[PDB]
Amino acid sequence: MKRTWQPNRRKRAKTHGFRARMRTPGGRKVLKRRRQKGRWRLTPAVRK
Amino acid sequence: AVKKFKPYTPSRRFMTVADFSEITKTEPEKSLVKPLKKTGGRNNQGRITVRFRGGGHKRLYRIIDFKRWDKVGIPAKVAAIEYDPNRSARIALLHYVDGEKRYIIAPDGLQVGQQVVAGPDAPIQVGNALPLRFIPVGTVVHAVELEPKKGAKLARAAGTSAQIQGREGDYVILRLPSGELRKVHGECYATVGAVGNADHKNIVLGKAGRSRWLGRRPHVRGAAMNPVDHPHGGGEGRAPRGRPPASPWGWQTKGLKTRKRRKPSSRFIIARRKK
RNA sequence: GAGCUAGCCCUGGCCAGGGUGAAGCUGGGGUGAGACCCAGUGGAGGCCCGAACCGGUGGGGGAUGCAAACCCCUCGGAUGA
RNA sequence: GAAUGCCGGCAUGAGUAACGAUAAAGAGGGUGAGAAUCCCUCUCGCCGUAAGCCCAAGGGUUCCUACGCAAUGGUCGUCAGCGUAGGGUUAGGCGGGACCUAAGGUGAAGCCGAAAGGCGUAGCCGAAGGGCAGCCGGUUAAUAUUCCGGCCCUUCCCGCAGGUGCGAUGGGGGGACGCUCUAGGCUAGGGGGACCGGAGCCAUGGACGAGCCCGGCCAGAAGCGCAGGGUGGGAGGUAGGCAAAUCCGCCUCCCAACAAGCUCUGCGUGGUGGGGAAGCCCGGGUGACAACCCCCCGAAGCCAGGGAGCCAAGAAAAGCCUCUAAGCACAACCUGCGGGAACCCGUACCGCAAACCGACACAGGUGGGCGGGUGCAAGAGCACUCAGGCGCGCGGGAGAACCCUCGCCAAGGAACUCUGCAAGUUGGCCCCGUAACUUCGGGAGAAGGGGUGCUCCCUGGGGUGAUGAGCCCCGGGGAGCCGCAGUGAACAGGCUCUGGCGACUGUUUACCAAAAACACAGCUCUCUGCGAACUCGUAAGAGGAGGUAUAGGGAGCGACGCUUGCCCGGUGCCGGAAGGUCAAGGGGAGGGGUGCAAGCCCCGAACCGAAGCCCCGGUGAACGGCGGCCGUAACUAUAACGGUCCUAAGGUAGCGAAAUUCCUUGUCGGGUAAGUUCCGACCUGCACGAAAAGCGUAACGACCGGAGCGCUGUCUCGGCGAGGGACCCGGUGAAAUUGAACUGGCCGUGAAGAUGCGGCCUACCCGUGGCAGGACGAAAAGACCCCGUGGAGCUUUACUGCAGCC
RNA sequence: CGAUGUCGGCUCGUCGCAUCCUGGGGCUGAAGAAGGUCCCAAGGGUUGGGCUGUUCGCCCAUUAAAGCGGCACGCGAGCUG
RNA sequence: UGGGAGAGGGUGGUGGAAUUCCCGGAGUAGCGGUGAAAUGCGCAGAUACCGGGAGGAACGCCGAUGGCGAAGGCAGCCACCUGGUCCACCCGUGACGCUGAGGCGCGAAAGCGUGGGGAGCAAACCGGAUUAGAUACCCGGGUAGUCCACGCCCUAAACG
RNA sequence: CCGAGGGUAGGGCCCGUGACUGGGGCGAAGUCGUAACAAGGUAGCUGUACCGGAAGGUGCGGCUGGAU
Ligand SMILES: [K+]
Ligand SMILES: [Mg+2]
Ligand SMILES: [Mg+2]
Ligand SMILES: [Mg+2]
Ligand SMILES: [Mg+2]
Ligand SMILES: [Mg+2]
Ligand SMILES: [Mg+2]
Ligand SMILES: [Mg+2]
Ligand SMILES: [Mg+2]
Ligand SMILES: [Mg+2]
Ligand SMILES: [Mg+2]
Ligand SMILES: [Mg+2]
Ligand SMILES: [Mg+2]
Ligand SMILES: [Mg+2]
Ligand SMILES: [Mg+2]
Ligand SMILES: [Mg+2]
Ligand SMILES: [Mg+2]
Ligand SMILES: [Mg+2]
Ligand SMILES: [Mg+2]
Ligand SMILES: [Mg+2]
Ligand SMILES: [Mg+2]
Ligand SMILES: [Mg+2]
Ligand SMILES: [Mg+2]
Ligand SMILES: [Mg+2]
Ligand SMILES: [Mg+2]
Ligand SMILES: [Mg+2]
Ligand SMILES: [Mg+2]
Ligand SMILES: [Mg+2]
Ligand SMILES: [Mg+2]
Ligand SMILES: [Mg+2]
Ligand SMILES: [Mg+2]
Ligand SMILES: [Mg+2]
Ligand SMILES: [Mg+2]
Ligand SMILES: [Mg+2]
Ligand SMILES: [Mg+2]
Ligand SMILES: [Mg+2]
Ligand SMILES: [Mg+2]
Ligand SMILES: [Mg+2]
Ligand SMILES: [Mg+2]
Ligand SMILES: [Mg+2]
Ligand SMILES: [Mg+2]
Ligand SMILES: [Mg+2]
Ligand SMILES: [Mg+2]
Ligand SMILES: [Mg+2]
Ligand SMILES: [Mg+2]
Ligand SMILES: [Mg+2]
Ligand SMILES: [Mg+2]
Ligand SMILES: [Mg+2]
Ligand SMILES: [Mg+2]
Ligand SMILES: [Mg+2]
Ligand SMILES: [Mg+2]
Ligand SMILES: [Mg+2]
Ligand SMILES: [Mg+2]
Ligand SMILES: [Mg+2]
Ligand SMILES: [Mg+2]
Ligand SMILES: [Mg+2]
Ligand SMILES: [Mg+2]
Ligand SMILES: [Mg+2]
Ligand SMILES: [Mg+2]
Ligand SMILES: [Mg+2]
Ligand SMILES: [Mg+2]
Ligand SMILES: [Mg+2]
Ligand SMILES: [Mg+2]
Ligand SMILES: [Mg+2]
Ligand SMILES: [Mg+2]
Ligand SMILES: [Mg+2]
Ligand SMILES: [Mg+2]
Ligand SMILES: [Mg+2]
Ligand SMILES: [Mg+2]
Ligand SMILES: [Mg+2]
Ligand SMILES: [Mg+2]
Ligand SMILES: [Mg+2]
Ligand SMILES: [Mg+2]
Ligand SMILES: [Mg+2]
Ligand SMILES: [Mg+2]
Ligand SMILES: [Mg+2]
Ligand SMILES: [Mg+2]
Ligand SMILES: [Mg+2]
Ligand SMILES: [Mg+2]
Ligand SMILES: [Mg+2]
Ligand SMILES: [Mg+2]
Ligand SMILES: [Mg+2]
Ligand SMILES: [Mg+2]
Ligand SMILES: [Mg+2]
Ligand SMILES: [Mg+2]
Ligand SMILES: [Mg+2]
Ligand SMILES: [Mg+2]
Ligand SMILES: [Mg+2]
Ligand SMILES: [Mg+2]
Ligand SMILES: [Mg+2]
Ligand SMILES: [Mg+2]
Ligand SMILES: [Mg+2]
Ligand SMILES: [Mg+2]
Ligand SMILES: [Mg+2]
Ligand SMILES: [Mg+2]
Ligand SMILES: [Mg+2]
Ligand SMILES: [Mg+2]
Ligand SMILES: [Mg+2]
Ligand SMILES: [Mg+2]
Ligand SMILES: [Mg+2]
Ligand SMILES: [Mg+2]
Ligand SMILES: [Mg+2]
Ligand SMILES: [Mg+2]
Ligand SMILES: [Mg+2]
Ligand SMILES: [Mg+2]
Ligand SMILES: [Mg+2]
Ligand SMILES: [Mg+2]
Ligand SMILES: [Mg+2]
Ligand SMILES: [Mg+2]
Ligand SMILES: [Mg+2]
Ligand SMILES: [Mg+2]
Ligand SMILES: [Mg+2]
Ligand SMILES: [Mg+2]
Ligand SMILES: [Mg+2]
Ligand SMILES: [Mg+2]
Ligand SMILES: [Mg+2]
Ligand SMILES: [Mg+2]
Ligand SMILES: [Mg+2]
Ligand SMILES: [Mg+2]
Ligand SMILES: [Mg+2]
Ligand SMILES: [Mg+2]
Ligand SMILES: [Mg+2]
Ligand SMILES: [Mg+2]
Ligand SMILES: [Mg+2]
Ligand SMILES: [Mg+2]
Ligand SMILES: [Mg+2]
Ligand SMILES: [Mg+2]
Ligand SMILES: [Mg+2]
Ligand SMILES: [Mg+2]
Ligand SMILES: [Mg+2]
Ligand SMILES: [Mg+2]
Ligand SMILES: [Mg+2]
Ligand SMILES: [Mg+2]
Ligand SMILES: [Mg+2]
Ligand SMILES: [Mg+2]
Ligand SMILES: [Mg+2]
Ligand SMILES: [Mg+2]
Ligand SMILES: [Mg+2]
Ligand SMILES: [Mg+2]
Ligand SMILES: [Mg+2]
Ligand SMILES: [Mg+2]
Ligand SMILES: [Mg+2]
Ligand SMILES: [Mg+2]
Ligand SMILES: [Mg+2]
Ligand SMILES: [Mg+2]
Ligand SMILES: [Mg+2]
Ligand SMILES: [Mg+2]
Ligand SMILES: [Mg+2]
Ligand SMILES: [Mg+2]
Ligand SMILES: [Mg+2]
Ligand SMILES: [Mg+2]
Ligand SMILES: [Mg+2]
Ligand SMILES: [Mg+2]
Ligand SMILES: [Mg+2]
Ligand SMILES: [Mg+2]
Ligand SMILES: [Mg+2]
Ligand SMILES: [Mg+2]
Ligand SMILES: [Mg+2]
Ligand SMILES: [Mg+2]
Ligand SMILES: [Mg+2]
Ligand SMILES: [Mg+2]
Ligand SMILES: [Mg+2]
Ligand SMILES: [Mg+2]
Ligand SMILES: [Mg+2]
Ligand SMILES: [Mg+2]
Ligand SMILES: [Mg+2]
Ligand SMILES: [Mg+2]
Ligand SMILES: [Mg+2]
Ligand SMILES: [Mg+2]
Ligand SMILES: [Mg+2]
Ligand SMILES: [Mg+2]
Ligand SMILES: [Mg+2]
Ligand SMILES: [Mg+2]
Ligand SMILES: [Mg+2]
Ligand SMILES: [Mg+2]
Ligand SMILES: [Mg+2]
Ligand SMILES: [Mg+2]
Ligand SMILES: [Mg+2]
Ligand SMILES: [Mg+2]
Ligand SMILES: [Mg+2]
Ligand SMILES: [Mg+2]
Ligand SMILES: [Mg+2]
Ligand SMILES: [Mg+2]
Ligand SMILES: [Mg+2]
Ligand SMILES: [Mg+2]
Ligand SMILES: [Mg+2]
Ligand SMILES: [Mg+2]
Ligand SMILES: [Mg+2]
Ligand SMILES: [Mg+2]
Ligand SMILES: [Mg+2]
Ligand SMILES: [Mg+2]
Ligand SMILES: [Mg+2]
Ligand SMILES: [Mg+2]
Ligand SMILES: [Mg+2]
Ligand SMILES: [Mg+2]
Ligand SMILES: [Mg+2]
Ligand SMILES: [Mg+2]
Ligand SMILES: [Mg+2]
Ligand SMILES: [Mg+2]
Ligand SMILES: [Mg+2]
Ligand SMILES: [Mg+2]
Ligand SMILES: [Mg+2]
Ligand SMILES: [Mg+2]
Ligand SMILES: [Mg+2]
Ligand SMILES: [Mg+2]
Ligand SMILES: [Mg+2]
Ligand SMILES: [Mg+2]
Ligand SMILES: [Mg+2]
Ligand SMILES: [Mg+2]
Ligand SMILES: [Mg+2]
Ligand SMILES: [Mg+2]
Ligand SMILES: [Mg+2]
Ligand SMILES: [Mg+2]
Ligand SMILES: [Mg+2]
Ligand SMILES: [Mg+2]
Ligand SMILES: [Mg+2]
Ligand SMILES: [Mg+2]
Ligand SMILES: [Mg+2]
Ligand SMILES: [Mg+2]
Ligand SMILES: [Mg+2]
Ligand SMILES: [Mg+2]
Ligand SMILES: [Mg+2]
Ligand SMILES: [Mg+2]
Ligand SMILES: [Mg+2]
Ligand SMILES: [Mg+2]
Ligand SMILES: [Mg+2]
Ligand SMILES: [Mg+2]
Ligand SMILES: [Mg+2]
Ligand SMILES: [Mg+2]
Ligand SMILES: [Mg+2]
Ligand SMILES: [Mg+2]
Ligand SMILES: [Mg+2]
Ligand SMILES: [Mg+2]
Ligand SMILES: [Mg+2]
Ligand SMILES: [Mg+2]
Ligand SMILES: [Mg+2]
Ligand SMILES: [Mg+2]
Ligand SMILES: [Mg+2]
Ligand SMILES: [Mg+2]
Ligand SMILES: [Mg+2]
Ligand SMILES: [Mg+2]
Ligand SMILES: [Mg+2]
Ligand SMILES: [Mg+2]
Ligand SMILES: [Mg+2]
Ligand SMILES: [Mg+2]
Ligand SMILES: [Mg+2]
Ligand SMILES: [Mg+2]
Ligand SMILES: [Mg+2]
Ligand SMILES: [Mg+2]
Ligand SMILES: [Mg+2]
Ligand SMILES: [Mg+2]
Ligand SMILES: [Mg+2]
Ligand SMILES: [Mg+2]
Ligand SMILES: [Mg+2]
Ligand SMILES: [Mg+2]
Ligand SMILES: [Mg+2]
Ligand SMILES: [Mg+2]
Ligand SMILES: [Mg+2]
Ligand SMILES: [Mg+2]
Ligand SMILES: [Mg+2]
Ligand SMILES: [Mg+2]
Ligand SMILES: [Mg+2]
Ligand SMILES: [Mg+2]
Ligand SMILES: [Mg+2]
Ligand SMILES: [Mg+2]
């Protein structure tokens, strides 16, 4: 049946992308946190 | 004069439709319509703040002229009478001798081809708009401003009418369509006659889907829900109210008055409605 | 976190074919005039049968499955909420 | 050494289950160390509204070629979506951007919030909507509307010519719109040809034929033809379109009007440029100077912004045209022509799937377009087939039980069973015919029946064409022929009678409930006079609603019919300018502390003092509630009648052993041979009863009862047959479980149900197919029950707060 | 209670005997036939249906008879639900 | 052809008296009701009195033993639309008549449906009293209805 | 071919009968009240509506076949 992951590049970039994170205080804390951990990727990769 | 159907479906058995006999023009005046933003009953937060709204027919909003003291003294011709899905009344298209075109709600008895006018000097004729102080006592009027220059507020629904009861100083006593006796200011405008389309009340929607067309989504009885949802929720099997009948939010709903106690307009209500 | 699901908003798209035959209109009759009757025309409907499509009624299978809800038979809706 | 411990390693089950749709395979020839599995050929089978083709999303090199086979591939592998390497994606016109707006988002102004932030007009962003210029063929191993060829077009810059009051983010027009139905004329697409072109064929009894087989086009500028769409001309006045305006709007006059004209599309033709089969021969070559014509069918597509009807009344903005404003009229615009200029991103490949979403090369899920022929009434249904694509990545045997899916069955025919569960029966079309009841629509496909193929003969009407022939489409009548059977295969209702519930079509517990539940039109009550009530928010601000009592909120009831009685003492709500209580505050009789004192400082009575409560009324489609005991009639029995106690008032009409009745399978009646169910009645209603509605009701229901007819493998009662497994052989090879095990029966005993203790009996060692009685078999630290001064949801006249409101 | 699945049916039986039938008896208020009551006896037998979930019971039609009990109210790693 | 009387009908208007309610004023201990009372109402200011407003219904005197209509029935006043009828003149037609099964229409009150309206009255209902009882008569309340529009119902001591 | 009639299916009319149920007629001396005839002690009758153990009451409109 229809499953839960229905990939969509515009949805992905508009929800989790870099600019979405920076627009709000929680998203900037995400980026600060993920930088501090040393994540190679701050944000989901989406081929756009 | 409402129209019936034969019982050739279970719903056609009872469905009644307006006769649309007064309509003379079946498309709106392009320069006078603008897109009506649908809400679904959601507010700027995105929250349902009025339950059970949405999914009705698309409509364009026709700009109605609730002032008319814009154009004091300039007569107009009644060019057409049209359908307006944003209100119960029909609307009337007016070609002014000015050359400007406007919409008013169509009073009962208005005929295409007649001419109307607005101002202190106007004939006491169906369709004319005067400051309330110049209308003789006992005249049936509609589209009444509640305050001067602020716009026609009262008696706009199909078949409604307020009647002038008498004068007191700068103020006139109107009997509103509810039966309240209010003092409206004399400089407030109003239009002679009652609103048209009186048979509007006699329409039988006939079936559920009709209400769906009008944007009315199904309405759930509190008695049908659970305690998390509504004072009347829960109970094993059916259940009486089991407490004073209440809204989803707790307050009582059989008799409890809710007009604000100290409202400054109280100095101007003479008698609350009856019936 | 509403890329699942629930509702609403904007903008598009889809619904083989067949059946029933409302109003109206036309003619005929009727009558003081009417109501009304008859025929034809007409093509209404949360109308009827049935694919697509949306479903999931009963039974059987499946049960370390093909599948963390599937398969077969059968069944509901199918211009409409 | 134990923690259902943690991490790892390795065992057991076991050479066991399985190897993923039952669409299906066989042989020959290649290659190679090695072949059921790769390549080629022939034969066979499967899909064909797809299992074929083209887009979009998502995927991201998977594409093509060479060389490879350790791992991946459920087997094998020489093969591969796998490993290594090289190659491959070409645009002014296709899509998106340098254009426009939609919801929404953002947001100069402005507003609000302890901070973070929340709003917000314009504006800006935002597409699969609007707008905008490319068709056909050829070419590569791999791209092509992109390269090439032919024929077309767009915008920008500049120049020349002609023309004009030129000029905009401003005004206006237009853009610009629904649902159903639908005309005319085309096109796409298709059928036929005794006409045109073609390599060839004559078989096995016949055919050298008006024979068989194949093919008979595509694109195209301007003109022209056909069919459509859009569109009045002129003048005078003008105060409106937030300046102006010759535009638009409004008014008057003249003319024109189903037209025409003008303009814009579609289709046809059109210089021209392409293509071109079967068969044969080795993707090609030949066919071939290929031929390219006639008739019919014909769209849901095109003309298109077409037409009619209906109510639920159907985006915006830019391009574009027009009007003027500053300005400027050496300019500028418009038209024609010429030269020049024309950027960025995508383009491979998969794409109903082995490449996307499902941990898998997973029987699941995934939006758009094309989707051929014949026959069956039609169709995208069904069967078979074209193009095209596949035989589903383990095979070979055997022909037990048993399982699954399927076929048939003597006599009986529901006797099966909780239940006809299941499976039969019926089944399309045409014709005849069709009941109670009814809201007059219906019930209705009621029920029940007859017809159905093929051949000959005669004949009626329609479309095209021409009025005819031909082709096509509906029929009618007569005579015959064959079979068990003519919707001969496939697809395609079993029916009736009678109850309960719900009016109805709808909706629901994604993944155990589809219902009588929810919803529903309709009825009532109540609130709300608009800066409404109500809702969300600290607020600003929103929704309500660009609505205004024929409207909006809340509540219950639930189409429709006939109806909905009595109780206001308690709770709620509504009304009540008296009274009673009533907090802060006012007041200050009178006290107190301290100081020598002026003073400073504390306590404080009467009295005034709101809402709330008390009190007085109203109010039931507000919360709710609607009696007991005793007696009495000329047979008896029973009480119309009476007595008395109590209540705020004592259940009305209509229903009643009921979706309610405990005693109960009540009693009587019906139906059966027999009826705890069913239907109809009676009424001592444990414990109906009137909008938590009462009693009915045509129609409707995958709802739940009862009966009958039909017909059956459900059954008496089983039998045989088919395929896929199970079994055997080659290949690959799991699992939960497991203290160790050298693991028998009885009668006893034992923590009370012993392979393990006692006594006796029985028993050579090890397997394979089977069956499930035991191993208190496995799985899940019982979900029932209790316990914990453990937790959570929910309630209220439990406690105490808070919002909100007064 | 770190689980001993719980009514009834179906299927499959097996045991007890306090015997329903069939075999053998004594007593009889046993004339015969038929029966009553008790003793011995477990070899075999012990039907089909209507009603209800039922066990049980009632009822219809038969019968030699239409027995009563145990086996975790025998039997859900055998089915049903 | 000329005239006449009339609550004949339909539509639209509109006048005053009265009752009730509401507001203001003035005012105080009762009012009301009956056979007698009680319920009820009233110091929370009633009744009685004056001014103001809202609304519905019915039209006093004229009024008659009257008039009109086929019957049911029709009564302030005004206008419009419309039926019948009588008299005069003796002008026109030339028996064109009477009745009338069926048919059709009209048809008081009550009653019914959908809207409205609602002052007074008042089935049902509640209370007070009377009474053996009193589901009545009498009293205080009181919902349909009475009124309007449309559509039904079609009855009668629809009687002379 | 027609055809008595047999069969299957569905209708219409009549007759008999049926748990139970509705009122009706009648029946020497039952129970409850007193509605009508006198102004019958609320004049009566009336069509209709609602109500009540029962006769009846009440409303609305009508008739005198109403007394004084
Ligand atoms: K329990
Ligand atoms: Mg889903
Ligand atoms: Mg999605
Ligand atoms: Mg996307
Ligand atoms: Mg997208
Ligand atoms: Mg998205
Ligand atoms: Mg983003
Ligand atoms: Mg976001
Ligand atoms: Mg921050
Ligand atoms: Mg990582
Ligand atoms: Mg790095
Ligand atoms: Mg992130
Ligand atoms: Mg009808
Ligand atoms: Mg109208
Ligand atoms: Mg506009
Ligand atoms: Mg809005
Ligand atoms: Mg916003
Ligand atoms: Mg937001
Ligand atoms: Mg709401
Ligand atoms: Mg809503
Ligand atoms: Mg409205
Ligand atoms: Mg309207
Ligand atoms: Mg005012
Ligand atoms: Mg209307
Ligand atoms: Mg309404
Ligand atoms: Mg609507
Ligand atoms: Mg609604
Ligand atoms: Mg509801
Ligand atoms: Mg409701
Ligand atoms: Mg509930
Ligand atoms: Mg519930
Ligand atoms: Mg919640
Ligand atoms: Mg609650
Ligand atoms: Mg409750
Ligand atoms: Mg409940
Ligand atoms: Mg209950
Ligand atoms: Mg419930
Ligand atoms: Mg309760
Ligand atoms: Mg409450
Ligand atoms: Mg509130
Ligand atoms: Mg009011
Ligand atoms: Mg979603
Ligand atoms: Mg459809
Ligand atoms: Mg269809
Ligand atoms: Mg027809
Ligand atoms: Mg028509
Ligand atoms: Mg037709
Ligand atoms: Mg139908
Ligand atoms: Mg339908
Ligand atoms: Mg049909
Ligand atoms: Mg589904
Ligand atoms: Mg299923
Ligand atoms: Mg079945
Ligand atoms: Mg499962
Ligand atoms: Mg399936
Ligand atoms: Mg199927
Ligand atoms: Mg259907
Ligand atoms: Mg539609
Ligand atoms: Mg230890
Ligand atoms: Mg361990
Ligand atoms: Mg473990
Ligand atoms: Mg542990
Ligand atoms: Mg571990
Ligand atoms: Mg390990
Ligand atoms: Mg290691
Ligand atoms: Mg290991
Ligand atoms: Mg092993
Ligand atoms: Mg084994
Ligand atoms: Mg396995
Ligand atoms: Mg498997
Ligand atoms: Mg299959
Ligand atoms: Mg197949
Ligand atoms: Mg072979
Ligand atoms: Mg082979
Ligand atoms: Mg090799
Ligand atoms: Mg091989
Ligand atoms: Mg090999
Ligand atoms: Mg193979
Ligand atoms: Mg090959
Ligand atoms: Mg061969
Ligand atoms: Mg096909
Ligand atoms: Mg390998
Ligand atoms: Mg290898
Ligand atoms: Mg290998
Ligand atoms: Mg290697
Ligand atoms: Mg492998
Ligand atoms: Mg695999
Ligand atoms: Mg490539
Ligand atoms: Mg190009
Ligand atoms: Mg540029
Ligand atoms: Mg933009
Ligand atoms: Mg804050
Ligand atoms: Mg954006
Ligand atoms: Mg954009
Ligand atoms: Mg776009
Ligand atoms: Mg383009
Ligand atoms: Mg082109
Ligand atoms: Mg090359
Ligand atoms: Mg438009
Ligand atoms: Mg528009
Ligand atoms: Mg659009
Ligand atoms: Mg519509
Ligand atoms: Mg063409
Ligand atoms: Mg064809
Ligand atoms: Mg003109
Ligand atoms: Mg001007
Ligand atoms: Mg076009
Ligand atoms: Mg050649
Ligand atoms: Mg289409
Ligand atoms: Mg369609
Ligand atoms: Mg079009
Ligand atoms: Mg806009
Ligand atoms: Mg110059
Ligand atoms: Mg020009
Ligand atoms: Mg650029
Ligand atoms: Mg490409
Ligand atoms: Mg592809
Ligand atoms: Mg699929
Ligand atoms: Mg597709
Ligand atoms: Mg693939
Ligand atoms: Mg596979
Ligand atoms: Mg798959
Ligand atoms: Mg097609
Ligand atoms: Mg073909
Ligand atoms: Mg067919
Ligand atoms: Mg296969
Ligand atoms: Mg396979
Ligand atoms: Mg397949
Ligand atoms: Mg074997
Ligand atoms: Mg199969
Ligand atoms: Mg067969
Ligand atoms: Mg045979
Ligand atoms: Mg048989
Ligand atoms: Mg039978
Ligand atoms: Mg039979
Ligand atoms: Mg049976
Ligand atoms: Mg049954
Ligand atoms: Mg069942
Ligand atoms: Mg069958
Ligand atoms: Mg069939
Ligand atoms: Mg019948
Ligand atoms: Mg019938
Ligand atoms: Mg019936
Ligand atoms: Mg009928
Ligand atoms: Mg028929
Ligand atoms: Mg039939
Ligand atoms: Mg025949
Ligand atoms: Mg034949
Ligand atoms: Mg034969
Ligand atoms: Mg069928
Ligand atoms: Mg029937
Ligand atoms: Mg239901
Ligand atoms: Mg239903
Ligand atoms: Mg019901
Ligand atoms: Mg009903
Ligand atoms: Mg319903
Ligand atoms: Mg439906
Ligand atoms: Mg479920
Ligand atoms: Mg569930
Ligand atoms: Mg679940
Ligand atoms: Mg299920
Ligand atoms: Mg259902
Ligand atoms: Mg529900
Ligand atoms: Mg409901
Ligand atoms: Mg109702
Ligand atoms: Mg809130
Ligand atoms: Mg708040
Ligand atoms: Mg708004
Ligand atoms: Mg509401
Ligand atoms: Mg309900
Ligand atoms: Mg009470
Ligand atoms: Mg009270
Ligand atoms: Mg109370
Ligand atoms: Mg209480
Ligand atoms: Mg107070
Ligand atoms: Mg109580
Ligand atoms: Mg009653
Ligand atoms: Mg009973
Ligand atoms: Mg019942
Ligand atoms: Mg029940
Ligand atoms: Mg009960
Ligand atoms: Mg019982
Ligand atoms: Mg019982
Ligand atoms: Mg019984
Ligand atoms: Mg019987
Ligand atoms: Mg019964
Ligand atoms: Mg009894
Ligand atoms: Mg209730
Ligand atoms: Mg209840
Ligand atoms: Mg109730
Ligand atoms: Mg009825
Ligand atoms: Mg019913
Ligand atoms: Mg019914
Ligand atoms: Mg249903
Ligand atoms: Mg159902
Ligand atoms: Mg049956
Ligand atoms: Mg069998
Ligand atoms: Mg076999
Ligand atoms: Mg062997
Ligand atoms: Mg092996
Ligand atoms: Mg392997
Ligand atoms: Mg050991
Ligand atoms: Mg050992
Ligand atoms: Mg052993
Ligand atoms: Mg042993
Ligand atoms: Mg023991
Ligand atoms: Mg033992
Ligand atoms: Mg042993
Ligand atoms: Mg031992
Ligand atoms: Mg020992
Ligand atoms: Mg031993
Ligand atoms: Mg032994
Ligand atoms: Mg073996
Ligand atoms: Mg074995
Ligand atoms: Mg075992
Ligand atoms: Mg077992
Ligand atoms: Mg065991
Ligand atoms: Mg154990
Ligand atoms: Mg065990
Ligand atoms: Mg066991
Ligand atoms: Mg488990
Ligand atoms: Mg634990
Ligand atoms: Mg435990
Ligand atoms: Mg547990
Ligand atoms: Mg316990
Ligand atoms: Mg304890
Ligand atoms: Mg405690
Ligand atoms: Mg404790
Ligand atoms: Mg606790
Ligand atoms: Mg808690
Ligand atoms: Mg707080
Ligand atoms: Mg336990
Ligand atoms: Mg364990
Ligand atoms: Mg366990
Ligand atoms: Mg247990
Ligand atoms: Mg059995
Ligand atoms: Mg004897
Ligand atoms: Mg024996
Ligand atoms: Mg039994
Ligand atoms: Mg038992
Ligand atoms: Mg029993
Ligand atoms: Mg015997
Ligand atoms: Mg036993
Ligand atoms: Mg046990
Ligand atoms: Mg026991
Ligand atoms: Mg027991
Ligand atoms: Mg089981
Ligand atoms: Mg069992
Ligand atoms: Mg077990
Ligand atoms: Mg069950
Ligand atoms: Mg007093
Ligand atoms: Mg005083
Ligand atoms: Mg009033
Ligand atoms: Mg004469
Ligand atoms: Mg009448
Ligand atoms: Mg009394
Ligand atoms: Mg007395
Ligand atoms: Mg008289
Ligand atoms: Mg015979
Ligand atoms: Mg006596
Ligand atoms: Mg007597
Ligand atoms: Mg008397
Ligand atoms: Mg008396
Ligand atoms: Mg009675
Ligand atoms: Mg009375």
